[PDB]
Amino acid sequence: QSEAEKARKELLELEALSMAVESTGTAKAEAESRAEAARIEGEGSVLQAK
Amino acid sequence: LKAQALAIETEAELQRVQKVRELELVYARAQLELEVSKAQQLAEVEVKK
Repeated sequence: QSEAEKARKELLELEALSMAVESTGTAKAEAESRAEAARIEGEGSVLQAK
Repeated sequence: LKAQALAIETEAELQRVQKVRELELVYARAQLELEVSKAQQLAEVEVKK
């Protein structure tokens, strides 16, 4: 079980990077889509006010 | 962007408010002139009678 845990430490190291990528991708996508839609609505509202 | 749009609609509002209040000031001045003319003529015929 000591050697099994020595390898399992490395697996748990790699799953950390996988979970980091899988969380930051969802966060970045859902943020940037709403930022782009807000930019479109603002640039529209300038012309609508004119 | 909100600042740009507020600047445009504020300028557009303020020009209309300026023109409306200017013509209203001219018309109120003319009404005042007619008002004091009527007041002094009726006062004059009251005094003379």
